[PDB]
Amino acid sequence: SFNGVSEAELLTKTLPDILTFNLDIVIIGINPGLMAAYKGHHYPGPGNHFWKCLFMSGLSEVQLNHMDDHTLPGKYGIGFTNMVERTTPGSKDLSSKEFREGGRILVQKLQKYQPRIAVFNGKCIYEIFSKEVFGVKVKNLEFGLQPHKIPDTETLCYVMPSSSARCAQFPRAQDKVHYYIKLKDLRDQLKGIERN
DNA sequence: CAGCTCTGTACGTGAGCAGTGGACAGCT
DNA sequence: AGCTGTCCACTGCTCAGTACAGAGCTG
Ligand SMILES: O=c1[nH]cc(CO)c(=O)[nH]1
Repeated sequence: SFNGVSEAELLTKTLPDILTFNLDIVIIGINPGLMAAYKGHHYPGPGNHFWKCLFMSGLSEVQLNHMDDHTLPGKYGIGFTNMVERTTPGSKDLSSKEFREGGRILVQKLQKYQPRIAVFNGKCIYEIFSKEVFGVKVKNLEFGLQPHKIPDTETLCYVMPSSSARCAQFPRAQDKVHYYIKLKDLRDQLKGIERN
């Protein structure tokens, strides 16, 4: 029990999006974990690498935590949402129909607020997104920038290893910070390309 | 064959948990 | 000196996607 709160109550709770217009980066998670539904803030996981990586990469220049997520769009130009809204312990608990439904809601949200870069916090969710939205399944899907903008916009697609610490192939935040740094570089290259 | 899809399986860190016990002050 | 309770350092866990092999297919 999370301070008295049963796991049953948490499964029903949802995590509110934090979206505005003219954002640079929208961090797209998979779906709310237990701690996320409890706190009502994005990536509150004590082990989760998201915030540490936001700092080590200098995307935030100050060590923030989940409580500051609502202050991100104004200050740092970063917004939050997920592929699937339903709260589950994580990943494998969701169905294919749920993910693709989420993708529809997601691609819809993306072409509304249209940020500069749609950041997929997880390879898995982009595999589903790419196949559904772009009708394309590539043998060797790689991290980083993707060949397709979300339809009818100029929003780019950028994929990173999931900030979850369950990922054994990237054991530490140091092992993931590289993709955040190139995300920051991508952002800067886009701001400059526009300012020209 | 060879390719394609889907399922299951295995894998490293480090934060936080309960349990354990050593240090130690306040007693009698 | 012996007793004893609290405190706390430290223990030994557990647990928060991805790559890939192979099986069941199809071409
Ligand atoms: O990739 C991720 N990691 C963690 C979460 C939530 O805790 C999420 O939604 N997506």
